[PDB]
Amino acid sequence: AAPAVVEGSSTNAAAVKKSLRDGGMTALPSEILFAVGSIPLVVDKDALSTLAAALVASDDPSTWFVANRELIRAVVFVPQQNNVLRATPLLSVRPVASLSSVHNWQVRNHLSGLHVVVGGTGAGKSKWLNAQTPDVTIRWGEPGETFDMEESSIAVADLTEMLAVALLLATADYRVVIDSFRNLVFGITGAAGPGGVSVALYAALTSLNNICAELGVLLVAAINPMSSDDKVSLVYNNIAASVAGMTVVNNAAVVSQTIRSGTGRIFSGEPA
Amino acid sequence: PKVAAPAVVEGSSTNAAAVKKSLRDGGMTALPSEILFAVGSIPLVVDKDALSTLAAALVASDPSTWFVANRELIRAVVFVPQQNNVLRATPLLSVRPVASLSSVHNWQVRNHLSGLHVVVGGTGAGKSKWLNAQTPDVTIRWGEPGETFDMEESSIAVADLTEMLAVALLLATADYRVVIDSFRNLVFGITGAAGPGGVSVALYAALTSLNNICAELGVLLVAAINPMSSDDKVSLVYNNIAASVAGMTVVNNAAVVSQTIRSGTGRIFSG
Amino acid sequence: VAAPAVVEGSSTNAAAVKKSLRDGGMTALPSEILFAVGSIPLVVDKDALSTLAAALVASDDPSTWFVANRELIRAVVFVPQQNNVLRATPLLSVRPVASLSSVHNWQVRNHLSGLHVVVGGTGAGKSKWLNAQTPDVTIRWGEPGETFDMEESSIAVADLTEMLAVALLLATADYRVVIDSFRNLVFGITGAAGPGGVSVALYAALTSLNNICAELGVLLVAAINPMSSDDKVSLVYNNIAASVAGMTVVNNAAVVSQTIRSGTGRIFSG
Amino acid sequence: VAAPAVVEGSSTNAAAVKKSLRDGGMTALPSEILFAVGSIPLVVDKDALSTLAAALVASDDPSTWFVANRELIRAVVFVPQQNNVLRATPLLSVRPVASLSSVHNWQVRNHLSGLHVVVGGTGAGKSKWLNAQTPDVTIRWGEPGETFDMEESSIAVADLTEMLAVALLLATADYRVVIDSFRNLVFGITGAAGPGGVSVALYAALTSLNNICAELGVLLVAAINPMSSDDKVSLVYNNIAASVAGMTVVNNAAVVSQTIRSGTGRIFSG
Amino acid sequence: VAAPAVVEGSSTNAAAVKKSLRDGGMTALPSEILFAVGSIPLVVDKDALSTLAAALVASDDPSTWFVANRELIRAVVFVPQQNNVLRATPLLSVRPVASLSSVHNWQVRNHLSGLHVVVGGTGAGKSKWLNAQTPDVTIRWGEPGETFDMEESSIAVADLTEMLAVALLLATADYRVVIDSFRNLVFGITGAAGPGGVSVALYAALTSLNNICAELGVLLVAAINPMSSDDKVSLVYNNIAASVAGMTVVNNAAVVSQTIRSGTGRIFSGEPA
Amino acid sequence: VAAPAVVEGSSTNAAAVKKSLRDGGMTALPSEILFAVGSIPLVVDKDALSTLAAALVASDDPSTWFVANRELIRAVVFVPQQNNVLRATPLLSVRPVASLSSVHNWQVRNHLSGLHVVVGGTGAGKSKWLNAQTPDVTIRWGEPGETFDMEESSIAVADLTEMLAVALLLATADYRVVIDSFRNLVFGITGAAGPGGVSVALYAALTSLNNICAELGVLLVAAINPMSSDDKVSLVYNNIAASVAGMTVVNNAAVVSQTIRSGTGRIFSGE
Repeated sequence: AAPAVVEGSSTNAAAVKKSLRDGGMTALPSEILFAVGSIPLVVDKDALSTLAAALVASDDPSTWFVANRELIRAVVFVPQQNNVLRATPLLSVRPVASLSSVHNWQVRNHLSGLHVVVGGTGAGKSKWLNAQTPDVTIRWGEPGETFDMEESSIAVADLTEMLAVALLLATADYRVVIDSFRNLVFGITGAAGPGGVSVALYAALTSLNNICAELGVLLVAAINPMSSDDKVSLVYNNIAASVAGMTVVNNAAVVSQTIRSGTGRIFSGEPA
Repeated sequence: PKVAAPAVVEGSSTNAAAVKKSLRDGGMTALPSEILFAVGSIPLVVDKDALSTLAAALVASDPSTWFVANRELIRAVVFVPQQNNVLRATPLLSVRPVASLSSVHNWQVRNHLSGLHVVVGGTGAGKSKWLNAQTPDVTIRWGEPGETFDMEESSIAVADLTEMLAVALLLATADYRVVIDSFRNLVFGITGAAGPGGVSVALYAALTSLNNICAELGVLLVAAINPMSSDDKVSLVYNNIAASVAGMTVVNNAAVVSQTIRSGTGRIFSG
Repeated sequence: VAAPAVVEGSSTNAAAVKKSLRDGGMTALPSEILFAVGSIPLVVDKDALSTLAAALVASDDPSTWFVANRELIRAVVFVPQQNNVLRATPLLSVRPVASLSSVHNWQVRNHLSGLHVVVGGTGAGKSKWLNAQTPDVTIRWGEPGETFDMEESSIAVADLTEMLAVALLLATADYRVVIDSFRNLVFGITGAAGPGGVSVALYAALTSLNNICAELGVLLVAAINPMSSDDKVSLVYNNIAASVAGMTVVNNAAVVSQTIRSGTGRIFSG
Repeated sequence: VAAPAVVEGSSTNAAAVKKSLRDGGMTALPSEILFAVGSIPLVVDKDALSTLAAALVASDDPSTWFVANRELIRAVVFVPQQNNVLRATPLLSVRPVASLSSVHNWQVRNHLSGLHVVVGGTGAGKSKWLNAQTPDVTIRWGEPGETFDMEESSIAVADLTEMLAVALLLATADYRVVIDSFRNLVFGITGAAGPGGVSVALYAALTSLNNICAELGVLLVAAINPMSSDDKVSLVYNNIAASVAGMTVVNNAAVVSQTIRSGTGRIFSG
Repeated sequence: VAAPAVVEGSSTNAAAVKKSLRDGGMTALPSEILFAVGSIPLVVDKDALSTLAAALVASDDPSTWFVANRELIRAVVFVPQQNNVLRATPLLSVRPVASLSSVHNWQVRNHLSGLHVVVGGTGAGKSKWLNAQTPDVTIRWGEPGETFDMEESSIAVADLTEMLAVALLLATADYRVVIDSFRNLVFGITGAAGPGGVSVALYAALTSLNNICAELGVLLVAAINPMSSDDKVSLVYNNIAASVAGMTVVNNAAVVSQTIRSGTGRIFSGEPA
Repeated sequence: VAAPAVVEGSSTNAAAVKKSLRDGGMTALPSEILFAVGSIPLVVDKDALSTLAAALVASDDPSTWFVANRELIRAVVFVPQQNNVLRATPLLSVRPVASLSSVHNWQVRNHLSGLHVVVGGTGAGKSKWLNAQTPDVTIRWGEPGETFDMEESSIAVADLTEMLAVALLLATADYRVVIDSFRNLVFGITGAAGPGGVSVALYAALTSLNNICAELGVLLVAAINPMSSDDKVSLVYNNIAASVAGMTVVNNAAVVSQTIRSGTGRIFSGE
């Protein structure tokens, strides 16, 4: 059954006993509750692995994908229990890493998690990403362009669809790039850190990173945190401290790169 | 034309029967014709069937007369869905980016993609004067003080965001070159955390959402905008605007300073 | 002419929502125009305005008429009391309108209908310059009482709705009316600031008031001190000029600059 | 004279809303004046004021009278408890008034009714200069206890309503009353800041208090330190002078400058 | 004497509103004083205070007295639970009072009743200077546990109401009581900042606490670090001095300056102005 | 040992308010201690802690024990679900306590019970220095996954209550436990900033956690980067030292300074 969209009562014992999917507080063994800013989210990891295996097994993955877009959307959802995060203050996602879940991205053994590609509007993030020959590009919160006509570009509307689609394809062993996390930068607000960027963005990036790590996948996402010019280095350090990997691009070329690999953390750099 | 009147009574988000209703009826269940989106924290719905039906009646009519007679019916084209907390299942909702070589437009270049083209500049930039020199078919007037220009039959006055967007989408669908003077109320009304230049970053997301709803509907809208950036960060704010829409023209002294367009044959840059 | 409802109207009851704006619902009558200043919803009723302006013309004594009809004029401009009344009209402005047949003799012979603002800092002499333009009536709002208030031609008001109703009634009755001042609009319409630290909601409020005057074919004149930071005065004054039918900058009770949208185009002086 | 309602009044029930402001509704009695200081709604009842001031005059012993009548003075100035009581009166100020028949002997023989504020930073000696003007009573509000509070002529008050009721009663009873001080108004009336980091709502509050005093034909004198940033003190003092009937700047317990709205026009010194 | 209501009282029900402040209503008994610190409403009950302070004076074991009577002590200072309880008293301060009949031997022989604050930055030596003044008891609030908590005459407290009730009981029982410290008041009383960077609500809170002490004829001593920016320390310290009966500025566990409102006038030293 | 209620408890119903904190009311049982971090109310139950710590001691395999008892440990530290539960305890801290009978061998032989924080900026090597102190278990919280998470001696946690319950259970079971890190406390405990732009509520939260550990006679060690502005690092570190039982400043995975509240007085690296 589809996740409930009716708001679940937080004062009724019968409502609260139901699963997160069904508007209650009780997580099923397949459900992982997490948060991005004040937004609660659930990923159904077991439904995710099953849908990805079905996609891989299908006669035509492109046809299967179109035919099952609603089932896929149900993999990541906002649980609708009222005040659902009330029992889990300062909710992050359990940090995990395995030498048995590494990925060929920039280095042969990148840990599972999130790799962000950072730079301003003239950085050439999309150009550099296209040159890394990904299998699919998830297009989110960006203006429509000729690139969207490609079969390998998948358009999504909200955060839950973006995550459901990207996690599905990454689980199915596609190299997934998300263009972009613009709406996360714009939407995840609150107290700013010494760089001028909301600290809830760093916590959100670690939450998304650790959901990818738990699911043994790698997601690559473009992001422009729009730091003030005097604090760019601090903001970029805070982003690197939140995720499995980070590439800074300028003129569609790598300025710096840092990755948490199966054999240790590495750092590279080349001034523009 | 038979179009429903969207509900204005607030719909309950805790009652299963209310939530099961369509977006036009105060619930959460989108009909095949309904597209839910957001501009800032404002939820909106465009109804594709009300749009195609009413655009056909507009084509068959005299826009000024038609819009006066059908003012009540156009509320069905773009409306705020009145379900309580309607965006709760769709956090950070944008509009799916789309483009087609079969939906291109003759504006500045022969093959401008569907979307939004913004004309940018400060108070003395001459945005209105440059726009009038591009000889549009209709100018929608929104959020600006009354001027002699408002007496013209080709100027249609609107009051809120939903009326502005419904009139614009209907005219563009009916093949009119429509210009909006202006998006001042979007600059003033879409608030939140500021990025560079002191401009709310939610404005850039708002522009992308409007751009992509136009792209989905295969139309091009043109709009004047003054983002009121601080003087030291104008170039950065204008770059952020260009990164949000199908096209942007920077005007000064009612002349083009620079122009950038997403066309069917790639990105075009001038100036 | 009846009093608008002050009981809050339910936004979840269909019978309450179907009612007119004056009756606590959402349905505008043909005579009602819903608009907003900041987060404050307002309605002007064109029929209450025309009917009561005729009663004011018949009295030929504004000072006495306004004291006696304090209750009735609430029908002309009021806050509609439907809960969340602006929910169907996001980013609500007022339709821009102008006509060569609704022009006014103020500074130029053919000033468009709308709002003319007189701008300057504390000590600029806005009141003194205004008095020298020999208006017929001065509406006194949000200013400390002074000897000027004893004059029969000074009409005191308390809130925004009374100020606007009195102003629109006097202007419709063909009086040259000046409002001293829009201090409370500067102080009360706040939110995200643009340059100078002035709330951009103030510019939207001035355009909304301007366009209601334009729709009603009247001209209102108001003194305003936006209290911009000293480094951004020129920018704030340009933003104010971009919001209304006309603007006069005063210093030492003399014109520094003036810009007007007239029936024959934009006029700039100084 | 009866106690105002303290139960919150429903804003959605017609029977509750029809009640007077003292009874938790929205309908002002002829004796009630609704006004606001910041977001705080207030009512002054003219009949409770005139009745109780006559009782105070008859006692000829303010210190004793105020202790015995503490409960009754709640009727003079109170917060009306109707829910969302200011909803029909956005940006509510108080009608500016002046009369040559209500002038006062304070610094000049014909000071208009209103509020006179005494300004100065720390160590200015606002209290020392004020005590040298030989007031009849000093109301003590929001200040730490001092040997001065032992004096029979010092009357301690706790909140804004008690301070205003005691002040209006004493002034109506023809006492020269000084308020030490408006510190809690500076601290409590918050919002968007103007120059100097001073909330512009403070200027509107001072004009509202000034105009209530002017309507009631009394003069109140109050010490205030708006705590402006050092670079903008002159601008903040200009904004205060523009908000009230009179203002004195003190240093070393001496007058540095003074400006008053008098029955014969504005008077300026230094 | 009994613990106050913790059930929230209705503000729309006439019967609930008619009840005393301790019983969840709005009607102050003659023994109740309503005041506020920031947005926190508080009530001190003079009868619970006088009754329990007399019991503390008579106690053969004061340390056990505080633990044994912890439930009754909630009656002395409490948050009244009427909904929107401050609605009829906007900008509520506490009536300023002073008496030559209620003076105290602290730094000077005739300190007025009120609050004396000891001010200084992190590492100023406020605790060390206070301990050198040989107080009878130290209330420990919002500070990390230290050897002091086991070795000296001290009483550990958890929240603002317990801190104030314990302080008022000890001072009424004629103890020289010091509070280490008011850091949770500095951290918790927020809002619009003064030209100093410090919330002006902190100054109003200090005057409210000062005047409750003055009304009850007691003197409380408290350490405070307002955490002013370095360029505005002098302004913040002046605003604090203008809010209370006395203030001592300490640096390197020594008096830098002191100002006190005494029964015979202001007594001060080391002042830069 | 039963699960605390997650249904929100009424604050206007006398029967609901009379219930224990675990059961959604306001009445603390003799075993319950109510405290707060920021606006977050918390309860530690001393009987759930001693009962489950005894079960953990008996298992002698923390990783396996924590997987099997994940539901039970919710009784040790939980958010009480009574509505407005902190309403009778404004500015709630935790009673400061110390005892010569509850000292710990950490850096010095007699460190008082409480919290010891390890501070340093990005690249300071806090985790590396901590690992070199050979702790028995490292709790991993609010940090990106790393090769270190593969170790059996690393236990991953998700929220503040799980982090504190796991830490208190391990310390009560006589494990030297280190927490990597308090990054989510730095991000999550917001409000008015003091010097360096650090929220002063962070200092109060560190004292509350310190004093809960002191009351329970345990020592917890945690890494923290308070992310002060560069000009006020020294002041922020002094404010942190003033809030807890001990603090170590690390740079290049080496001690630059250390201060500890010991059973025999304050110990400083300045000596």
